[PDB]
Amino acid sequence: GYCLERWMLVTSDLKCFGNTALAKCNLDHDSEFCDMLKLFEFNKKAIEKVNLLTHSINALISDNLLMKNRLKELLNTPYCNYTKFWYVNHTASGEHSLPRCWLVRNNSYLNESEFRNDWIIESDHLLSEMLNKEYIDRQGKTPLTLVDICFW
Amino acid sequence: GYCLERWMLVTSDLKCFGNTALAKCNLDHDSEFCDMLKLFEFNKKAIEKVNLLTHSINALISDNLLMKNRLKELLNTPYCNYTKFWYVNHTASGEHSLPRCWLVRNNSYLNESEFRNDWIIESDHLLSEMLNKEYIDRQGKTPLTLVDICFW
Amino acid sequence: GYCLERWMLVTSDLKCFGNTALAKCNLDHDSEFCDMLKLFEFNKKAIEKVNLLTHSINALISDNLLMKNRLKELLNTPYCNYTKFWYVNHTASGEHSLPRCWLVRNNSYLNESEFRNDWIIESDHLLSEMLNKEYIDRQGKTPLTLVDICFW
Amino acid sequence: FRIGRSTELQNITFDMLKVFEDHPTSCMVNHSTYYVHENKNATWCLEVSVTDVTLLMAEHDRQVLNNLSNCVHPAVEHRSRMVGLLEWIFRALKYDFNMDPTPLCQKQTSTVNETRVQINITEGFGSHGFEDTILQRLGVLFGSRIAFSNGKKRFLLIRNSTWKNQCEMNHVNSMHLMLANAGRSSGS
Amino acid sequence: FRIGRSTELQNITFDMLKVFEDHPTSCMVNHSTYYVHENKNATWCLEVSVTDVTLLMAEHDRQVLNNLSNCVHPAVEHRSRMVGLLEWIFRALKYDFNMDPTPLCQKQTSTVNETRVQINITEGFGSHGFEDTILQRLGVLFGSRIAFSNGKKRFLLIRNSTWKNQCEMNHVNSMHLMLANAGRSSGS
Amino acid sequence: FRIGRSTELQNITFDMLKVFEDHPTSCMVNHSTYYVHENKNATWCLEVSVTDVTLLMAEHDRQVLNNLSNCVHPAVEHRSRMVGLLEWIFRALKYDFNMDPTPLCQKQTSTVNETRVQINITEGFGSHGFEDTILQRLGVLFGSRIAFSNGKKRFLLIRNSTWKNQCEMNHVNSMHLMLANAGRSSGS
Ligand SMILES: *[C@@H]1O[C@H](CO)[C@@H](O[C@@H]2O[C@H](CO)[C@@H](O[C@@H]3O[C@H](CO[C@H]4O[C@H](CO)[C@@H](O)[C@H](O)[C@@H]4O)[C@@H](O)[C@H](O[C@H]4O[C@H](CO)[C@@H](O)[C@H](O)[C@@H]4O)[C@@H]3O)[C@H](O)[C@H]2NC(C)=O)[C@H](O)[C@H]1NC(C)=O
Ligand SMILES: *[C@@H]1O[C@H](CO)[C@@H](O[C@@H]2O[C@H](CO)[C@@H](O[C@@H]3O[C@H](CO[C@H]4O[C@H](CO)[C@@H](O)[C@H](O)[C@@H]4O)[C@@H](O)[C@H](O[C@H]4O[C@H](CO)[C@@H](O)[C@H](O)[C@@H]4O)[C@@H]3O)[C@H](O)[C@H]2NC(C)=O)[C@H](O)[C@H]1NC(C)=O
Ligand SMILES: *[C@@H]1O[C@H](CO)[C@@H](O[C@@H]2O[C@H](CO)[C@@H](O[C@@H]3O[C@H](CO[C@H]4O[C@H](CO)[C@@H](O)[C@H](O)[C@@H]4O)[C@@H](O)[C@H](O[C@H]4O[C@H](CO)[C@@H](O)[C@H](O)[C@@H]4O)[C@@H]3O)[C@H](O)[C@H]2NC(C)=O)[C@H](O)[C@H]1NC(C)=O
Ligand SMILES: *[C@@H]1O[C@H](CO)[C@@H](O[C@@H]2O[C@H](CO)[C@@H](O[C@@H]3O[C@H](CO[C@H]4O[C@H](CO)[C@@H](O)[C@H](O)[C@@H]4O)[C@@H](O)[C@H](O[C@H]4O[C@H](CO)[C@@H](O)[C@H](O)[C@@H]4O)[C@@H]3O)[C@H](O)[C@H]2NC(C)=O)[C@H](O)[C@H]1NC(C)=O
Ligand SMILES: *[C@@H]1O[C@H](CO)[C@@H](O[C@@H]2O[C@H](CO)[C@@H](O[C@@H]3O[C@H](CO[C@H]4O[C@H](CO)[C@@H](O)[C@H](O)[C@@H]4O)[C@@H](O)[C@H](O[C@H]4O[C@H](CO)[C@@H](O)[C@H](O)[C@@H]4O)[C@@H]3O)[C@H](O)[C@H]2NC(C)=O)[C@H](O)[C@H]1NC(C)=O
Ligand SMILES: *[C@@H]1O[C@H](CO)[C@@H](O[C@@H]2O[C@H](CO)[C@@H](O[C@@H]3O[C@H](CO[C@H]4O[C@H](CO)[C@@H](O)[C@H](O)[C@@H]4O)[C@@H](O)[C@H](O[C@H]4O[C@H](CO)[C@@H](O)[C@H](O)[C@@H]4O)[C@@H]3O)[C@H](O)[C@H]2NC(C)=O)[C@H](O)[C@H]1NC(C)=O
Ligand SMILES: *[C@@H]1O[C@H](CO)[C@@H](O[C@@H]2O[C@H](CO)[C@@H](O[C@@H]3O[C@H](CO)[C@@H](O)[C@H](O)[C@@H]3O)[C@H](O)[C@H]2NC(C)=O)[C@H](O)[C@H]1NC(C)=O
Ligand SMILES: *[C@@H]1O[C@H](CO)[C@@H](O[C@@H]2O[C@H](CO)[C@@H](O[C@@H]3O[C@H](CO)[C@@H](O)[C@H](O)[C@@H]3O)[C@H](O)[C@H]2NC(C)=O)[C@H](O)[C@H]1NC(C)=O
Ligand SMILES: *[C@@H]1O[C@H](CO)[C@@H](O[C@@H]2O[C@H](CO)[C@@H](O[C@@H]3O[C@H](CO)[C@@H](O)[C@H](O)[C@@H]3O)[C@H](O)[C@H]2NC(C)=O)[C@H](O)[C@H]1NC(C)=O
Ligand SMILES: *[C@@H]1O[C@H](CO)[C@@H](O[C@@H]2O[C@H](CO)[C@@H](O)[C@H](O)[C@H]2NC(C)=O)[C@H](O)[C@H]1NC(C)=O
Ligand SMILES: *[C@@H]1O[C@H](CO)[C@@H](O[C@@H]2O[C@H](CO)[C@@H](O)[C@H](O)[C@H]2NC(C)=O)[C@H](O)[C@H]1NC(C)=O
Ligand SMILES: *[C@@H]1O[C@H](CO)[C@@H](O[C@@H]2O[C@H](CO)[C@@H](O)[C@H](O)[C@H]2NC(C)=O)[C@H](O)[C@H]1NC(C)=O
Ligand SMILES: *[C@@H]1O[C@H](CO)[C@@H](O)[C@H](O)[C@H]1NC(C)=O
Ligand SMILES: *[C@@H]1O[C@H](CO)[C@@H](O)[C@H](O)[C@H]1NC(C)=O
Ligand SMILES: *[C@@H]1O[C@H](CO)[C@@H](O)[C@H](O)[C@H]1NC(C)=O
Ligand SMILES: *[C@@H]1O[C@H](CO)[C@@H](O)[C@H](O)[C@H]1NC(C)=O
Ligand SMILES: *[C@@H]1O[C@H](CO)[C@@H](O)[C@H](O)[C@H]1NC(C)=O
Ligand SMILES: [Zn+2]
Repeated sequence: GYCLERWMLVTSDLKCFGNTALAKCNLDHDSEFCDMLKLFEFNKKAIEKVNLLTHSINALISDNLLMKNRLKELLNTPYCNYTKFWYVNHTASGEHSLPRCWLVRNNSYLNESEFRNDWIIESDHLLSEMLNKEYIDRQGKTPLTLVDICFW
Repeated sequence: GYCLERWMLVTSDLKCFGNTALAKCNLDHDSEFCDMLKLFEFNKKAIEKVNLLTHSINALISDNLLMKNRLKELLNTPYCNYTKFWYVNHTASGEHSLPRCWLVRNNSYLNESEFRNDWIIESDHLLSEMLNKEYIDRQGKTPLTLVDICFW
Repeated sequence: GYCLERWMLVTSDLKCFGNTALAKCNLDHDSEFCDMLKLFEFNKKAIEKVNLLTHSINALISDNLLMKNRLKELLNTPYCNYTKFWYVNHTASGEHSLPRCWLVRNNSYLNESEFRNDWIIESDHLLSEMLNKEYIDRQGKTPLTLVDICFW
Repeated sequence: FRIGRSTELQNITFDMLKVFEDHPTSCMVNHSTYYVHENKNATWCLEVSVTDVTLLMAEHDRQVLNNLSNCVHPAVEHRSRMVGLLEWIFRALKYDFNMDPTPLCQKQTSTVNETRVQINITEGFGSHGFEDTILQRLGVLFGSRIAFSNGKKRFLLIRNSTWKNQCEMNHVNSMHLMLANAGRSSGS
Repeated sequence: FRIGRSTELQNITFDMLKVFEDHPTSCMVNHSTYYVHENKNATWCLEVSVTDVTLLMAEHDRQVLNNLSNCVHPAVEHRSRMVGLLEWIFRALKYDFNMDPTPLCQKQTSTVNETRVQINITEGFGSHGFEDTILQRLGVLFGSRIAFSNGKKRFLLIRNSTWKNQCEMNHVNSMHLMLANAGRSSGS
Repeated sequence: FRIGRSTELQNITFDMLKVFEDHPTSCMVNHSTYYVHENKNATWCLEVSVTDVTLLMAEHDRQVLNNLSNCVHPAVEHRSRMVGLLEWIFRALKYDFNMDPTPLCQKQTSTVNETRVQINITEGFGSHGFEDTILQRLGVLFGSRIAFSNGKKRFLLIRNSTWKNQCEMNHVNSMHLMLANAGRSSGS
């Protein structure tokens, strides 16, 4: 999948996200992580002289999502400040979910328990997804006619 | 699922819509019902003093959908006036489709026959959905390897 | 599905796209073909006197996609100029993919090899889709309970 | 409504009162007369009308040139809210004071006890299609079909009046009004 | 085109004429010379050029201050349409008459039979980056690579001319022009 | 973090420095004091403050009427960039110079070495809700909660100062600032 450059992150490590998780970016409109990826891709392809970031900032950043997060910040509600994103990673297989924003309250990152239900169920979905892609992969290769012959 | 308070509706009854039907709101951009739900949720969380409705009215209401409905109204074409929404309910099980707008012509609500094909086929989908979630639910729990063992 | 009028195209032939391929327009936001289809449908329904194209041009044409294509054009990058669209057709069955833009460089259409990887997988995907709809169609009609009875 | 032996067609009707009680709203009396109301309890309103009668003249009345606030008398108790609602209406019309025709408002010593704001939409006074733009904007804002109708003098006139429940508020009109005025504070 | 033994690659080309016959369009001659056409059958047009020649002077010519329509002679038969198309161009440039430099247009007693509107885009006349903003806007509107090129005097000049089929119309350019002018009436 | 026997909770932190090094950014010192910085290496900045004491008077200072660039002294080396950043701030506030109150800037012969731009946001000076609009826009732009607080004189003042690392760079604030200024050239 798409792999982030060293300067993009602060962990001094290589982080490559698979295309399976990143395929959800196009459908989703509430994912700040996908907006961050779009900004980083635009910046990277611009770096490798006129800067065109102001022409495409609307296309890369959702003003509605940013406004919603700012309004949550102003009301002392947990909000996304577009810095840290958490994801569930299946260590044995390497499959992972699309990263989701780590919320902030009182200028402090939200604790893991305070959004436990967010990453419990998410983790479940990952496993379910890992058990649902296998059926689709087999169904993609083998037609329904072959299964009908086996029945008779 | 999420339900609407007594003041939200005019039927003086409690109406809970399940998360299965409401999950289609994020993908759809032509659903006026989802826009109304977003407005009502914003209003509710604001009620429970500065009003921030003008800051988020763009995020809650799609200007393009509203413009399209207004243009349909101006051309004496059936249109959504954001008041009444119809849905298909499987009474025995309680599962239901995402509510869709009840169209209006000549300042009069569209009659049931005049959009019969809209709710015949929709109803079919509901049944098909109720027959498609069962396969996915079983596939989510049981891996493909277990099915392969049963074959041999 | 939706049939394009003779005046819409330049091939002097009837081209009808099935609803299965055109159903992807609502979810996709990077499809210039779906924007062109929306524009053509609006103009057709206007033809069959006040022109309302300026009121709905935002709702029919995505400004962000147009901006992205223009910025690609300015940077001497392959881009869509909203004229020619390619799609993969299964000739024996008639099923086809959603048309995709034929990119342009140096005022010249991209050659078939230069986006070969684009129309290989798409073709493959089409076949996979033709092998995945059959499973869903059968699952839509037959409930999971009937399959359980056959096991025992 | 029974679709089949195991399926029922059901509906819900929304109540958008509490959402839009405290925000500007508008409604149509007829295709030429519209009313804009600051909030539900306001005792005044501003009507917008397409007229064929010249009510203000350039030789006698004031040009609106970055001083729309002056068109309301200083003694009006709701003067600030009236000027605000006038600005809300002008934003709802997508009015461009740089290129659109200069509006007129009543003279400072006017005997009549209402604030007039007159925009000349006669053909040829503005650019080509300016009057069609204004009428189509009225159709978008209030649901008016006046743009879809059959070169005499016309004017868009906004005058203040007392609220007499002339028309019932329309929350679709409220959404159009608020969308044209995103970011402007409202609601008390 | 054939992909595999059971599939083929094929294409469709759209015809965008009837959609954009009656609406303003634009065309690029070269990276410095552009034409805006009010519609397909119009015998006039508006040329937009990036020039290094001072054509109008503040000491001799009129500056546009809420009176752009005065820059077209009253005797021109398409005067209203020309003023409208000029407004369409200024609105497509995202021009802000409040903070951007004041445009100049020709004197009333000018001998040349041209309506000329001059915007000074020389570095230092406006705020920093104003000229880059204008050139990049030209690139967005017409497909210009002029912004992507190598502090002398520059001007954006909009003059009127007779339509001579100087280019072929571009419906992508038309789409950009219409998107920048949403809500303004067009099409006859 | 270990969610279960076969899964883990992992996170990534982004570094948005290189994305916004060359673009205008802003910072909050407290809920009344903000700083806008052209780029990382600029030695000057503009602070925006909600103040309760008048610094400029209509009797002694200059009204901003299509001549904001005059408020910066011609001898300033970054004059063009300063005027540009002032325009960036005014666009970020969604200021409408046609209907919003006229800003004041310091007199030409001012002894102080600051460029002051004063907007009167006292209740009643503008239309109803104008001050709330400005304070809520400040909250949107810089994250200020000043609008969410408890009719004396109040002003929004933009002055210039030397960059002393008054804050830390905030890229959310940069995103808001650039979104309000789409199409305006930046980045060197
Ligand atoms: C918003 O602000 C604008 C200006 O920015 C105001 O418009 C001005 O209003 C004033 C006051 O009514 C007008 O002044 C009067 O104009 C006439 C002479 O003006 C000459 O110059 C102007 C150019 O501005 C021409 O348009 C005009 O044709 C004339 O050539 C006379 O009618 C008046 O004279 C009066 O005063 C003099 C001395 O003061 C006396 O000797 C006379 O007897 C008489 O009493 C007067 O000077 C001014 O012309 C207007 N300007 C414009 C450009 O229209 C708007 O009124 C204001 N709107 C609101 C709502 O406040
Ligand atoms: C729609 O908009 C219009 C126009 O803006 C409003 O009409 C104005 O209404 C105000 C009150 O709200 C009027 O002002 C009042 O007028 C009266 C006096 O007027 C005379 O003043 C002197 C006296 O010789 C002369 O010029 C001449 O004879 C005038 O007729 C009095 O009722 C008021 O004065 C009293 O109150 C004030 C303040 O409390 C005190 O200072 C005074 O001493 C006195 O006690 C007041 O001045 C104003 O004239 C109207 N404007 C016009 C243009 O006619 C409508 O009210 C508004 N309608 C709605 C529904 O919003
Ligand atoms: C759009 O509208 C603007 C104004 O809103 C017009 O610009 C004005 O144009 C008029 C007419 O050409 C100008 O008037 C002339 O200006 C000179 C003197 O003006 C003094 O004041 C202005 C301040 O406005 C200063 O800029 C200027 O330097 C001067 O200090 C003289 O050249 C002219 O004098 C003529 O008339 C007098 C008597 O009327 C005679 O004695 C003289 O001999 C001579 O004939 C004249 O007064 C005015 O200055 C312009 N204003 C501005 C602000 O620029 C635009 O022309 C108009 N545009 C269009 C397209 O219509
Ligand atoms: C691009 O834009 C330019 C500038 O706006 C246009 O040029 C103008 O064109 C109009 C016609 O469309 C010209 O007006 C005509 O000029 C002629 C007379 O001019 C003289 O007028 C008096 C006479 O002594 C003097 O000032 C001087 O000698 C002038 O040269 C005549 O051809 C016309 O008058 C006839 O028609 C009118 C109306 O029908 C009648 O009232 C008259 O009595 C007479 O019969 C007319 O006045 C105008 O002068 C031009 N402007 C400039 C600045 O030169 C272009 O046409 C336009 N082009 C396109 C393609 O859009
Ligand atoms: C942006 O541009 C605006 C105008 O477009 C400028 O505002 C003007 O500023 C000038 C000074 O720079 C002001 O001129 C002075 O005004 C007074 C008289 O003006 C009368 O008319 C105005 C109407 O415009 C009224 O507001 C005012 O009350 C008066 O009735 C006097 O103080 C001054 O007189 C000086 O000159 C005369 C002769 O030149 C001498 O005899 C006097 O002794 C004295 O030296 C002077 O004329 C002008 O009034 C302002 N106009 C407005 C509308 O406010 C802004 O300053 C400018 N901003 C920037 C940042 O450049
Ligand atoms: C924030 O914004 C403010 C206001 O815009 C800026 O302050 C201005 O700074 C400039 C320099 O950048 C100042 O101009 C300089 O002033 C000095 C001379 O001032 C005197 O000028 C005459 C002399 O008698 C009298 O009017 C009076 O005594 C003045 O005090 C000199 O330092 C400079 O002149 C020298 O340089 C210039 C150009 O190099 C040469 O032409 C001269 O001959 C000479 O060598 C220069 O003129 C200006 O006065 C300040 N404005 C105000 C209103 O005070 C800040 O710099 C800015 N800050 C930041 C951080 O951006
Ligand atoms: C609103 O705008 C309209 C349209 O421009 C103005 O009406 C027009 O006024 C002009 C004069 O200013 C009239 O021209 C005159 O007409 C006759 C001959 O036709 C004659 O009196 C003169 O020789 C002159 O040419 C013009 O006919 C008239 N148009 C219409 C359609 O009536 C009107 O004055 C403007 N009103 C306001 C209040 O601003
Ligand atoms: C368009 O804007 C440009 C940029 O401001 C203007 O050109 C500039 O004009 C000024 C005078 O107004 C010139 O300054 C003069 O330069 C020399 C010394 O360098 C000398 O004559 C004077 O002492 C004065 O300083 C400036 O050089 C010049 N800039 C350039 C790049 O040529 C131009 O006048 C404007 N044109 C119009 C039509 O508005
Ligand atoms: C900024 O706007 C405020 C709000 O309008 C201005 O303050 C107001 O100034 C007026 C006079 O222009 C004051 O009215 C006067 O008040 C007393 C009686 O209350 C008396 O001196 C006079 O009879 C007159 O009515 C008004 O009280 C005052 N409001 C407040 C809240 O202080 C202010 O002048 C403007 N400042 C600038 C720099 O533009
Ligand atoms: C997002 O919020 C986090 C904290 O929730 C910010 O991280 C802090 O940044 C400051 C500097 O401003 C450091 O001193 C702290 O140590 C950081 N805290 C933690 C817990 O890491 C982060 O800067 C915020 N990002 C934005 C764009 O506002
Ligand atoms: C949407 O349209 C319906 C009718 O199609 C409107 O309902 C009517 O409302 C009026 C009051 O305006 C009542 O007198 C009628 O009895 C209602 N008719 C029906 C059939 O219920 C409804 O108000 C419209 N909503 C909007 C926002 O315009
Ligand atoms: C999109 O690009 C194609 C070429 O890549 C353009 O097609 C050319 O159009 C010109 C006329 O301008 C013809 O002379 C050429 O023969 C065409 N070339 C080909 C290969 O067909 C097309 O016009 C462009 N469309 C737009 C809107 O710019
Ligand atoms: C937020 O948390 C901080 C840190 O504990 C605390 O000081 C503050 O009172 C809390 N509440 C608010 C409203 O800031
Ligand atoms: C956060 O939760 C962890 C357990 O997940 C707990 O050990 C820790 O003390 C909590 N931190 C705070 C600051 O409450
Ligand atoms: C719409 O229906 C109403 C009610 O029957 C009728 O009066 C009217 O003529 C119809 N047509 C139009 C165009 O309003
Ligand atoms: C609406 O359709 C129903 C049947 O579904 C019919 O009984 C009724 O008369 C129709 N109403 C009108 C007004 O035509
Ligand atoms: C683009 O291709 C054309 C046609 O071969 C060629 O003339 C030109 O040099 C190429 N490059 C650019 C940057 O235009
Ligand atoms: Zn979407």
